[PDB]
Amino acid sequence: NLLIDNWIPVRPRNGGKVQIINLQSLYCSRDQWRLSLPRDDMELAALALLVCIGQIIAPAKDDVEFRHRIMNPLTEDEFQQLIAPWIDMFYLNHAEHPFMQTKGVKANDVTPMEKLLAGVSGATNCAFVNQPGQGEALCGGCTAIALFNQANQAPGFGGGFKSGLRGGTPVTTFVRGIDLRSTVLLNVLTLPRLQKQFPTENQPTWIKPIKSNESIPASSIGFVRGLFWQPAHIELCDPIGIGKCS
RNA sequence: AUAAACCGACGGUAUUGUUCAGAUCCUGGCUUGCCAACAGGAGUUCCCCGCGCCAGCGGGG
Repeated sequence: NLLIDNWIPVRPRNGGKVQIINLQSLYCSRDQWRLSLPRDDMELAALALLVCIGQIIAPAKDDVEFRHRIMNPLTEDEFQQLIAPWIDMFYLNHAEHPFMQTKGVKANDVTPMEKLLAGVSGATNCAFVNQPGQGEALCGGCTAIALFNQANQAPGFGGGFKSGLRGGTPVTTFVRGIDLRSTVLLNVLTLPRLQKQFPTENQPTWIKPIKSNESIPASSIGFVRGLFWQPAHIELCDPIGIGKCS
């Protein structure tokens, strides 16, 4: 679960070794973190995920509170309160509503993980210029990040596959902070602006599925359904045991 | 053994056809190259040779 267990790849703001923390450790400490992945595009995909998460779990009621939470980390009790009604929507492996997935996908073959690795494959020259086996075994964090990247920044897999709400390959622009905690909070719209931004079906595509060949008025989409939009029918396979993430 | 390694930008293709540079036109007038002068001096020629009066005369290279 993205709200509970460790999955966030960080290292100290000016420190060294990578450690995998959880959302609570990020929101409830004056520790300075910065995202750390081998790819800048995945670091951005991760931040986008974090921001979209913090957008639904803790919009400030006003600018006064907005400035307060930035300078002051929440307490673990406040955090648990806020994440409580959302735990149900952030499960990777889940019975009826897997995170950004769709149970019951009819496919003759199993798609390799490289197809979510945005650029490792996609062109006829990729197999010649890129290193093989980058997607043989992806950890939980990278998998979610990759899924979120495909739905937002990357183009569709091919014919019959749709792209995100902003279209194919949009430019994402976030306000930069001093550390990871501040940056995430800095990009969360306060409740008033949130209402002015979105004046609907406010349930995800993996809980309230999209109907085939249906026409959807853009105004009929809730902000959480849109932020976590999944234009593609994707279903993860059963994972494997302990080892290095490729 | 380095965003490295392995690794063609490739294949075909007339720039062609036409066209006086042409008519007229002194380079022209003047102007010593000039003064002096034995082609004479100087016997080296290195050999072989034959005949002398020892001075010098000959034939071969």
